[PDB]
Amino acid sequence: MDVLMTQTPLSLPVSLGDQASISCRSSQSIVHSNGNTYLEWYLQKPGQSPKLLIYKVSNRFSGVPDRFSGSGSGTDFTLKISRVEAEDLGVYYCFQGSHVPWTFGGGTKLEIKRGSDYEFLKSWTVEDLQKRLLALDPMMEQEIEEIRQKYQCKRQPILDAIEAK
Amino acid sequence: MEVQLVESGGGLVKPGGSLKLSCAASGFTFSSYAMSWVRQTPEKRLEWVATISSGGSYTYYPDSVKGRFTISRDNAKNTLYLQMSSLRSEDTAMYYCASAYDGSYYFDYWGQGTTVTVCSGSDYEFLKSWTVEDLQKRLLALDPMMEQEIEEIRQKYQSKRQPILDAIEAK
Repeated sequence: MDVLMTQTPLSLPVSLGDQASISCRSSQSIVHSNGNTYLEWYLQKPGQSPKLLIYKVSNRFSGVPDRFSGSGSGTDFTLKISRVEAEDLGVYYCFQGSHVPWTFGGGTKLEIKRGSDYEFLKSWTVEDLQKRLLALDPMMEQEIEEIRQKYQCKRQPILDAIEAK
Repeated sequence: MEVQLVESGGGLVKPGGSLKLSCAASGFTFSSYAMSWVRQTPEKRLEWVATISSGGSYTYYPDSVKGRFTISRDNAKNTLYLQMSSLRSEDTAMYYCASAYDGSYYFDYWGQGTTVTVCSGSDYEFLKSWTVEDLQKRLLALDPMMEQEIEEIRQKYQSKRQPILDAIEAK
């Protein structure tokens, strides 16, 4: 029976500077046969590839800032960010590599609480505003390529029937 | 050099079809590390696909792909491969190649990904009875169909960009 990794919440609206805590619960214990617990945390920015943040429950990957903290035992694991910066906004995934099949959690999206206004941007540094602007292009390019692939599923059956008739 | 993983070989595939992915590795000693494939579905669910030991003797698969997918590596060409066969609709995903640090952590560097799109088998059966003029007509109405939705994505992101640009200007 496969281990399921369950994350809470699915969406975590925060403000810059807030404390954040993400839950990861496994459906079974996840202690590898060699005694280590291969609980990992990954961060993905939309349209980009995931990156390793935390390994073996609590160890920070090289280059990960001090504000990230991973903890837990048994079936309940937590990723904590003491002070959320703009570079931390994204989707966090947990992962167990203790029991085959190795499984990911469903993801928790750390995002800004915006409302229906854009005045929350007024307090951001120009550096952080630039970061937010640049993060929009990978999202756009992925949506366009999803349209490009979707219209390949539409043309190919047509071109096949034309070449066969 | 910094570590680089470059996946290729993705594309369009018919149900029950086959496709082989490659991943060109540079910037590290490829042969010293286990390597894996991980896919991200259109729902943005991450799924581990396959792992292979540093020298290729040991392979690991989840039951969803075992017997259908084969992971392999050529350490002299610094290349990882994923042979996919008997493809299903659930196999549509972006496929990532990632290195490991054996014993410590699973996916420490990831490539850019390559998209594999498994079309629906229902279209092929449906248009088999279609005339050549009716087939060629729908094919033509598809390019402006596409370029319209692509423009609407650009406009959407132009509107997302302006408040950020405006905030920068107001400093």
